[PDB]
Amino acid sequence: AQIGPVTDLHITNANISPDGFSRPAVLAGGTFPGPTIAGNTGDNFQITVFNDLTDPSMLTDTSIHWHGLFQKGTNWADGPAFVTQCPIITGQSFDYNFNVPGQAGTFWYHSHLSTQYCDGLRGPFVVYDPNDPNASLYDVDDDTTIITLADWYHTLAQQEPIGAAITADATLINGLGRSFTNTTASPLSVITVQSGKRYRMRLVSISCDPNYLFSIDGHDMTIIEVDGVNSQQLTVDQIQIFAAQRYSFVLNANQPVGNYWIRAQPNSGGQGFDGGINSAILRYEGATVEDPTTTAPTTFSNPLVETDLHPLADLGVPGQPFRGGADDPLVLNLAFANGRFSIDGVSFVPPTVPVLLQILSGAQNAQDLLPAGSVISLPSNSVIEVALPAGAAGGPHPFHLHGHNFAVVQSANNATPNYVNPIWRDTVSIGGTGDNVTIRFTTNNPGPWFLHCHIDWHLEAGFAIVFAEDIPDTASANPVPQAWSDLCPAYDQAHNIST
Ligand SMILES: *[C@@H]1O[C@H](CO)[C@@H](O[C@@H]2O[C@H](CO)[C@@H](O)[C@H](O)[C@H]2NC(C)=O)[C@H](O)[C@H]1NC(C)=O
Ligand SMILES: *[C@@H]1O[C@H](CO)[C@@H](O[C@@H]2O[C@H](CO)[C@@H](O)[C@H](O)[C@H]2NC(C)=O)[C@H](O)[C@H]1NC(C)=O
Ligand SMILES: [Cu+2]
Ligand SMILES: [Cu+2]
Ligand SMILES: [Cu+2]
Ligand SMILES: [Cu+2]
Ligand code: NA
Repeated sequence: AQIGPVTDLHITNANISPDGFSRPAVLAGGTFPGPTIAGNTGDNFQITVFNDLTDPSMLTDTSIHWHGLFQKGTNWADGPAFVTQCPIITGQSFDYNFNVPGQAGTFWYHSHLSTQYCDGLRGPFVVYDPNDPNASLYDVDDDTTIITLADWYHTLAQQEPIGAAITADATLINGLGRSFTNTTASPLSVITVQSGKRYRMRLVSISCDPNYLFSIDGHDMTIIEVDGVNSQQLTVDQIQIFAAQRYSFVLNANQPVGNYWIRAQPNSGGQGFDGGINSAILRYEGATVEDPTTTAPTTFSNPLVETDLHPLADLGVPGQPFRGGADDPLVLNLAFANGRFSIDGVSFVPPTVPVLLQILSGAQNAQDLLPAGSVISLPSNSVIEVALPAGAAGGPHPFHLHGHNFAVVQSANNATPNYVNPIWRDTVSIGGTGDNVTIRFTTNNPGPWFLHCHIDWHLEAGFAIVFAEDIPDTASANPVPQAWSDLCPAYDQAHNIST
């Protein structure tokens, strides 16, 4: 069952074996992935998170981010540790009480403390639209049509060297899959469809690192949503999905009744499908209960290309139709050396006092904010452009901005900008050497918003900055509850920190 929009959520440690190998984990709702949190557009969500963690090897503190939800007027509920809150300590709970006006689509939730989400705290978050403009394109849209793609590690995250190229041990599709080494024939996930019906498949990358080449043998996929943003229909036979991205696609169950492989090939770790790695099963009602015998093509003739996507609504692009044509045009210098990433020459290391609390206590320019050089102020009611030129090691880097979605004016692997009708989204691959992926948005949401690579190992190694949007209005726009004000005193007392 789905839970929400008002629900408790317990965070616990438990052993799990999603690929046949047992290890301890950090779980929401006792499962991997966690339960789907759901509601309708405009609803009040009140997710009371109970931190019941006791195993220090995966951290006993926690904090949860609601990925892609704008949090307008509720910056304190966004979740990134040391940006918008101190962590919740064990044996305590915290009500994330916010609203989702003007958003409907496919999201997710995850730990936003250190690399803790890798250890298991990740699940889907769906905001349905009772008047969805795409409703007539499918028959079925429910918990059975959500498809999660996850990387899974045998080594615990806090034992991964910082700045290292860290590689997974299994791909999990809906929580199940087979290990790349010592492969055992452990259970594969089954997605069941009825011949003749059309399904809204909600494809969610809950990855900590790899991107996946996703396809379904014999089937094609009609994209209708990108990171929460409704799209024009685009039919493809393969989707390359980067960490934290989401797509909805229509699956027409129009092939002969049978079993078909679902494939998710990561860019690192095990290559291919030997032993049923990187695989799940699409089963038609009435098919024999057996593994598929289908083949992938050698090459995919209609892969997703990001410039082919366009919004369903007339969203346009803010600003003027040329590079630098914005009120506040930025170019970030994105680099890596010696195990650490930097942005504009500064490697991100989380501050002792969360950025939001520094601002509520009176610090009101970005040079007064800690970490020094890691906070850039943005002016209010202004068009912002951010160029993100690639080349830093460990690519392709999927950059994500909190508090906002953005027009993708220039995409990976294509030097031509689009100032007319690009897709809007919240997480974007910045591509390869020489690319100049560029995003635009308007600043109508006061508060400190994290900008970072969503490969969690890279974030841990410093690949982040904070946009302090409209510092002067942050306090009036974001009144804080007493329970939020209590978090830093409790955390600092528990950890013997003076501040
Ligand atoms: C990416 O595009 C940005 C503009 O959005 C380029 O920025 C210019 O960089 C040069 C130096 O390289 C400066 O003289 C300008 O002030 C910058 N802003 C402009 C022209 O609007 C940046 O060079 C591009 N990077 C790559 C790798 O192509
Ligand atoms: C490279 O990106 C550009 C810009 O998004 C794409 O150019 C558009 O192509 C569409 C489809 O033919 C035309 O309707 C638009 O007028 C083009 N816009 C511009 C500004 O040129 C281009 O198709 C992409 N290249 C590839 C190989 O997909
Ligand atoms: Cu996220
Ligand atoms: Cu986010
Ligand atoms: Cu990265
Ligand atoms: Cu983040
Ligand atoms: Na415009």
